[PDB]
Amino acid sequence: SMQIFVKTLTGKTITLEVEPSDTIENVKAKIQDKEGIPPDQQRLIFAGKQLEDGRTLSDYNIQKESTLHLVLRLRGGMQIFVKTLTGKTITLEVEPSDTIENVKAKIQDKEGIPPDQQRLIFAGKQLEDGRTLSDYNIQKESTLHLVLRLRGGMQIFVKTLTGKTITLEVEPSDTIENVKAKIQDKEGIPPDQQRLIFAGKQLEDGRTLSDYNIQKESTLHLVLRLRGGMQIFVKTLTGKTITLEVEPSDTIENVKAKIQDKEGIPPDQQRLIFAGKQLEDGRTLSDYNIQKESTLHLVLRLRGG
Amino acid sequence: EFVGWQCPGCTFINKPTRPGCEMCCRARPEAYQVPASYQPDEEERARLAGEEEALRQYQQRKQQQQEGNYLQHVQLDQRSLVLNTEPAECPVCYSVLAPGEAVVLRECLHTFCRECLQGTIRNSQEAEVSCPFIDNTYSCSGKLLEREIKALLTPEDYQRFLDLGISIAENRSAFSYHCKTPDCKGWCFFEDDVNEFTCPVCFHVNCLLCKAIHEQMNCKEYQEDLALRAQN
Ligand SMILES: [Zn+2]
Ligand SMILES: [Zn+2]
Ligand SMILES: [Zn+2]
Ligand SMILES: [Zn+2]
Ligand SMILES: [Zn+2]
Repeated sequence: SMQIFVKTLTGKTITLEVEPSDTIENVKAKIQDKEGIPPDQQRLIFAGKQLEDGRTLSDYNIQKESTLHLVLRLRGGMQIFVKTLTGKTITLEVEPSDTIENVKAKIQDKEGIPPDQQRLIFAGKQLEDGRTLSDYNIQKESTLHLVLRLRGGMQIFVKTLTGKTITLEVEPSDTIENVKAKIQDKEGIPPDQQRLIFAGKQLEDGRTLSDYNIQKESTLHLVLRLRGGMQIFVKTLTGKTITLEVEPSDTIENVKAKIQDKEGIPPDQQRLIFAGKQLEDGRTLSDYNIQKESTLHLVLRLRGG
Repeated sequence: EFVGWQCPGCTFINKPTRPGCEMCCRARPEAYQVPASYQPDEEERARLAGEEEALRQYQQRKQQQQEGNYLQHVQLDQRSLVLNTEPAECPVCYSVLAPGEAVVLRECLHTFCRECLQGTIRNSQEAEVSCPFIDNTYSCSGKLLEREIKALLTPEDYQRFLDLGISIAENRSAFSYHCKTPDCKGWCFFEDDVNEFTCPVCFHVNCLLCKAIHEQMNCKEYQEDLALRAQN
């Protein structure tokens, strides 16, 4: 008979009296004798590998004063991997019956992350707290993703036309074109049609947050312009109303050419009025903010010859 | 001098590509470097495959958010007025406004009653109606779009709005001439050496020299008749 040592993950050294003819089952039953651990929960590691139950200490060439390493594993448990956006991978021991609630508690125990801040995603779908891993068909060595609720850091808020308020994570160096791209990443709105407004000031891309002195927890307003086919109304003094097809990039010269095609009036005899102003031929419809379903008034110069 | 990484907690030697220890779930120490020499076996290549598919499916999830979110923004161009989705407080009224009973201004994003905006439009002395919002930082310089103004006013008031707009431009030009028929809306711009303006509304011929209508007379006959009828 000989003595060997078993070292636990808690840091305890256990001594056992064993024989070379003892199987790994026998060694696990001795550990159950002393520590009360179920033998089919025990894993014994020697020479850096796991010992199989059917073999003996002699088969693995375990001698006197050899040190075995004990790891506890649920008999019906499995390992899964939760991937963060930071690139860190957490390895959890779970059971197929474990609920998403339990998995969050396991992530808290290991990584100190509160379940408040835990959103788990498997195969593109966010997992609900009452359902189990088997419900989502999460199997051995499956891979899940963990998205944390916040970073703290610096945040700003963007309210939109749909009533949805957006939360963004930026740094004072951030170009407004950058913040427009981060809005584009979360909402899909192309940056060229975004107008970010802080305190009534239109923000221009070149300047950054610190240069507009916009600190954290600010709330901005996102107004959207659009380049696309629109319809405007040109109204004569007689009440005659024609409907035009235009783009915001169209010139006033372009509009007068369209009126000439539809009503035969030459542009040199055309004077267009919008928002109490006469429209200059050089400027565009965007320049006057002439948007959809606007009414332009048409006054003709006096004929003579 | 083994290929794998030994677990500092349980001494199990794990395959290089595994992030956690196969026995005790401990994370692979960050100091360890995976040799490019290592070829993952069937278990590890399967796990890496599932990881790349998890990443693949997560990325297409975020693209569905992007496209799904964007279409709701484009959804709101289907109508002229944008309404409140949450309860709102009118900065002019102080009234509480249930969802769908307040208007969100498109150029400003400030939310108001239909009633106060109606008075703000009817009281605007400028052809461009400002948003009435004022706080201690700024007055808002955004303008109500005519789309929003037409949907906010009765057709009578909307027509009064357009009439004020064209008359604002008319008052601005000193080269304008208005039809002398009472209540007539016709008016024109002075062209050089043109002395008669046939109004397209009343069809009466306005003499631009006398700035009056004397169709049954000439300018001298009208002028002497004018002084004769108006004596002291
Ligand atoms: Zn280990
Ligand atoms: Zn109000
Ligand atoms: Zn405003
Ligand atoms: Zn007239
Ligand atoms: Zn005359």
